[PDB]
Amino acid sequence: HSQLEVLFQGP
Amino acid sequence: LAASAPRRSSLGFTLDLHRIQRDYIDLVPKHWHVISLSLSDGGHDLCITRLQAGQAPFVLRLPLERAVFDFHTGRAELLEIIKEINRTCHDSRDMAAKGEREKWWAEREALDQRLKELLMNIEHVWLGGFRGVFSQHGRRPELLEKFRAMFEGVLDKHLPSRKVVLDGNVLELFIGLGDATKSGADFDEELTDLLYFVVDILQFHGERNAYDEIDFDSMVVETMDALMAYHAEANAAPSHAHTILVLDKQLHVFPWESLPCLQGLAVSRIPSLACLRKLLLDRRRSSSDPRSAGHHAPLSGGTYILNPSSDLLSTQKTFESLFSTHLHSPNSWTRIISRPPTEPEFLSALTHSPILLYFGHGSGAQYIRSRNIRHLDHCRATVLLMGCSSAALTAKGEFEPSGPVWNYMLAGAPAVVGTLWDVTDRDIDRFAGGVLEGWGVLPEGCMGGRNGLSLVQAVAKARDRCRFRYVTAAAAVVYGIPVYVDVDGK
Repeated sequence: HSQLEVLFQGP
Repeated sequence: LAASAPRRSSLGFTLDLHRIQRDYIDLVPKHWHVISLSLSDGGHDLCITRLQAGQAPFVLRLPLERAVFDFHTGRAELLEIIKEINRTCHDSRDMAAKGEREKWWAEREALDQRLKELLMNIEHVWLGGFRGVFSQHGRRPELLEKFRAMFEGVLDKHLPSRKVVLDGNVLELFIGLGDATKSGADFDEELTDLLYFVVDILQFHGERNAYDEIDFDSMVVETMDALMAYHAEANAAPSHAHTILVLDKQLHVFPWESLPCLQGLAVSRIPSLACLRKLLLDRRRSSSDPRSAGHHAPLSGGTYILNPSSDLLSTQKTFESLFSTHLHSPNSWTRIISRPPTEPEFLSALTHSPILLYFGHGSGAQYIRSRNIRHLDHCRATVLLMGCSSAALTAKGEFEPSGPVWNYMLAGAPAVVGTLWDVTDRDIDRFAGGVLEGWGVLPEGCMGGRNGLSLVQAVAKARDRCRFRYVTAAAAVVYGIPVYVDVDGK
């Protein structure tokens, strides 16, 4: 969940 | 067990990925795929994740310089082009007053060519032989297993080998290069790029092979013949595919949809998987089939806001009678023309209209506060913001959580069409008319029966209508999911 963070931006 | 990358597979990462697949991606219609684009912390690599219901996730990390034209350089050139484009839009009236409409037009033609070239270079250098990750081709296991047998043969013949087995997703990159049987098709550089990749995956997973001891050029010829066999068979016996992009904060400014390999294909963006999932669970079914996967918006009861500040005369002239005849008269649309909409009018349209057409300056944020779009129980409207820089990127080209598009998405708008930079009234109106015809809001032939493309398909096709594919049409993007017009719906 670092390269996956792009999938969970914003609220 | 099959290798897909030249690096260690981390168990925590893979678990997280499989949880995301289960709880988000397995809700996504199987003919749609989700692709995320982000940069590595270093800035050296483009990180691509491809996700699809019923498919193994594919994670790709592409060093942009593997073969100067690094990310910094590409982004800088893009922003300079955008700045120059924006200036041509503001100086339109002025140039006309000076009697220099021709030089003005020539400047725009030159910028169109410059942006085309930049996108060609991104696809050629950054993506290279990996452009197939964006392919919308239908997966065909029987054909793929044949290609696998031939490709494993190529490896046996030219590697030593004189053991590591590839994931199908790696082989799909080869297939995704396009139809190898096309007259004049040349995949040599692309294949080289992918063969290096395969040797690297093998090398990392314990099958070593020196680059100088491999005859890559022979491997290229035989792999291409194998792809010709694949595509000959695929073409002989012949989807509503849609791509949804998730982009890191600094990548929204790039017109990905206008890359050669995405041109004309149905591509939208979504701010996050959370937003995607919300929109999917809110989908309205048709009044009455791959189309059943989309949201269905009734044609009846929309709102149009046409020339609110009164200075967009050309735009009003283009659409006023068409909208009267086809929308206001037979389909109960609300008409707001050459006057500003009040904030209550704007909110009421978002709440009650299945479709909102906005033909004015910008995003309309001058007429409605962001915070009231968030207080909305539900934003029912699919929203077309046909205006300059209506996506509202920052001066540095960043996509902010406080911008209009994020606010609509969070409020639950099924889709929002907007522009990444400034566009002329005449040329964005060509695009907008194309969208409305392809989508089925207007009858075919209006602008010159009724079509029924998804909004996303209609956006991709309507890019054809602009005088300038890059200076104008590449600005246009859609955030959200496929929406279909339900002509008899209520």
